[PDB]
Amino acid sequence: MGSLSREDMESVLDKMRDHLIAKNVAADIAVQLCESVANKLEGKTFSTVTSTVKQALQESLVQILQPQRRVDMLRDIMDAQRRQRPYVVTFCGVNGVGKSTNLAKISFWLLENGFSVLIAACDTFRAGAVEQLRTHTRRLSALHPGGRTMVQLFEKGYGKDAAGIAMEAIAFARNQGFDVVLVDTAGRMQDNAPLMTALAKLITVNTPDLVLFVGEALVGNEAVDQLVKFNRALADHSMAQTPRLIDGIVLTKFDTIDDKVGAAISMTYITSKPIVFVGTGQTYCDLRSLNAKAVVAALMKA
Amino acid sequence: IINEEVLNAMLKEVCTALLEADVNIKLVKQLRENVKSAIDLEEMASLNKRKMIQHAVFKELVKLVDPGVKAWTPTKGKQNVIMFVGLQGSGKTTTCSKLAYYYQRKGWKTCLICADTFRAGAFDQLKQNATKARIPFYGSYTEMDPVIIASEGVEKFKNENFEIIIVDTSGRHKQEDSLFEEMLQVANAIQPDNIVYVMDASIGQACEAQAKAFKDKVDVASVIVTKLDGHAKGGGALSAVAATKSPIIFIGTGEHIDDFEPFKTQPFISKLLG
Ligand SMILES: Nc1nc2c(ncn2[C@@H]2O[C@H](COP(=O)(O)OP(=O)(O)NP(=O)(O)O)[C@@H](O)[C@H]2O)c(=O)[nH]1
Ligand SMILES: Nc1nc2c(ncn2[C@@H]2O[C@H](COP(=O)(O)OP(=O)(O)NP(=O)(O)O)[C@@H](O)[C@H]2O)c(=O)[nH]1
Ligand SMILES: [Mg+2]
Ligand SMILES: [Mg+2]
Repeated sequence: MGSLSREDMESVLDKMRDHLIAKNVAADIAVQLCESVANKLEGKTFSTVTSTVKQALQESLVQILQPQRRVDMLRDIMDAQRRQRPYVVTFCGVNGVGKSTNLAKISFWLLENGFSVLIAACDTFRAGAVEQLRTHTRRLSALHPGGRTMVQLFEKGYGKDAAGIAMEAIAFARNQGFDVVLVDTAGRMQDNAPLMTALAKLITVNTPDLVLFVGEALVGNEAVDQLVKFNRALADHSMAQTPRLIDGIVLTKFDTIDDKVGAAISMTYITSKPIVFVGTGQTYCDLRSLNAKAVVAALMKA
Repeated sequence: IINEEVLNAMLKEVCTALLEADVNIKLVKQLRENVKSAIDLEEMASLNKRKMIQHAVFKELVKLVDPGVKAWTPTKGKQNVIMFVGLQGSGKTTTCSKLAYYYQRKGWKTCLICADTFRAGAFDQLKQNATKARIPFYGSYTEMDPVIIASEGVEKFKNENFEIIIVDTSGRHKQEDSLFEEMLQVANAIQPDNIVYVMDASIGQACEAQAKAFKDKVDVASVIVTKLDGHAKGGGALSAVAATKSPIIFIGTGEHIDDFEPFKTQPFISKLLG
C-alpha cells in the first residue's frame, strides 16, 4: 500500500523481472526475486520509486550471490592432513558442462600451492573420458610442486562401477599419502534415475569432504532443475541419517555469455551454497573466483 | 470485457510456459502480439474461446521452427562433406558418430574425421566411438593444425570414394576470434556441402547471440538439438533456427549411438507448449 504506490512499484518491478529474465535469470527465480522486493519496499517521487526498487533489487542480488561463509579449500585440506586422511572432492553435473576440464584447472591450482592430488578417473562410461584425464595428468606432472609424486591418475579403464573405483582411489590415496583426491564423474541428465542413483551411491558410500556441482553459465531455466534434482537424489538415496548434499558450485563458460550472467543467480538462489569457482575459458588459468559486484553490475546495465 | 480477460489469461499462461521452455524473451513477447493480431474475440459466436486460442498459439510456434528453407540432403555417388560446429560441450563429437551411424545403416559409405587438435582426448573419443560402430575414422595424435587434418582426411576418404565425410571440430565460442577464424579456415579448406550447428537443448538466453555469430562467420545450413532426451524442452532452438537460417534436422535423445532420430515439429512443440 497505497494502491497506486503498489501500482507504480509493480509496474517497474515488472520491467525489472523482464530484465533479469533477458539476462538469463531463471524466470521463476526472477519472479520470486521481485515479490521479495515488494514485501521489503511496501509500506514505505517516481524517480525515487524507480531508484528505490533498482537499488533494493541490487542489494538482494549481492546477498544471494554470497551466502554463508566463503569456502576455504587449502585451509580445509590442512585439517585433512592433520588427521592424515585425503581431502576428497567429488565433481558432478550434467553432460558437457566442463567437469573434466575444470577438475584439471583446480588441480593445477592445488599443485602450484604445494598439495599432492590423485585424480580418480570415475567416468568409466563416456568414450575418451580417461585418455582425456590422462592428458591432463601428464601435463600437470610438469608442475613438479623427480623424487616423490605430486600428481597421479587413479584409473581402471572403462566399464567398471564408479562407486567402487572411487573407494579404491581414496584408499590408494590414503595409502600413498596423497593430499587430495579429485573424483571425476560422468555426465548425466538430472531426470535419469539410474545415473542419478549411481551418483548418489558413489557419494554416500565414499562421503567425500566436498561435493561440487558443475553448472555452465549457458544453461537457462534448467539451472534450477539440475540443482534441485541432484540435491534430491543425494538426499533421497543417502544411507546416513544426515543427508549428504552439494557443498558448492563451479560455474563454467562464463566467457561465453557476455552480460547474460543470470545463471549465477538461478544456482545461488536455490541452494544456500557458494560459487567456489568460475570457469572463464578452456585453460588452466581460466579459473576465477566470483565477484558479486561485477556480476550484479552486469545484471543491471544490459 | 470478459473476452479480453480470458485472452490475457491464456496468453499470460502460454508466455510463462514458453519462457520456462527457454525461448528468448523477445520471441515470447513477439508471438504474444502475433496471436493477438490473429484473434478477434468479437467474431467468436457463443464456440469455445480456449481452443481457438490454443490453436492460434500453436500455429505461431510452428512458423517459428520452420525456416522455410528445405533441409539439405546427401547425394548418392558423390563426395558429401559434412562439417560440425557448435559451442563447447554442445554434443558435436557424439553427434558426429550418431549421424554417421544413421547414414551407415541406411546404406551410405560413411567415415569420420577428428579435427579437434585442442581438446584432451578428442581423437581417442572419436576413435573409440568410431571403432565401436565399425565406421572408418581419421585423425592424428600428433598433428596440431586442424586445417591440415581436415584437408588430409577429406581428400583421403574421397580417394577411397566415400559418400558421407563427417568432420568433427573443436568447441568454440563467439568471443574467441582466433577460434572463429580457425573455424573459417577449416570450412574454406574442405568446402563442406553442409555445415551443422549443434546446440545443447539446455541452453538459455545466450543462444541467439552465439548462434547468430556462428552463422555470420560460416554458412551454417543445418541444426541438431542435442540432449533432448526425456524432459528437455529446447526452446533455444527457435533462436537457433532464426539466427542460422537453417532447419533442425535431427535430435539427440541420449548418450548411445542409436539415441538419434529425425526432427519432427508438432511433438517438439507439444512438449514445448505444455
Ligand atoms: N569456454 C569455455 N569452455 C569450457 C570451460 N569449461 C569447460 N569448457 C569446455 O567444455 C567442453 C567439455 O568439457 P569437459 O570437461 O569435457 O566437460 P565434462 O563435464 O567433463 N563433459 P562429460 O559429461 O561429457 O564428461 C570442452 O570443450 C571444454 O574445453 C570454460 O570455463 N570456458
Ligand atoms: N543425455 C545425453 N547426453 C548427450 C547427448 N549428446 C551428447 N551427450 C553427452 O554430452 C556430452 C557431449 O560431449 P561431446 O560429444 O563431447 O560434445 P562436444 O560438442 O563435441 N564437446 P567439445 O566442445 O569439447 O568438442 C557427452 O557427455 C555425451 O555423452 C544427448 O542427446 N543426450
Ligand atoms: Mg568428463
Ligand atoms: Mg568434442
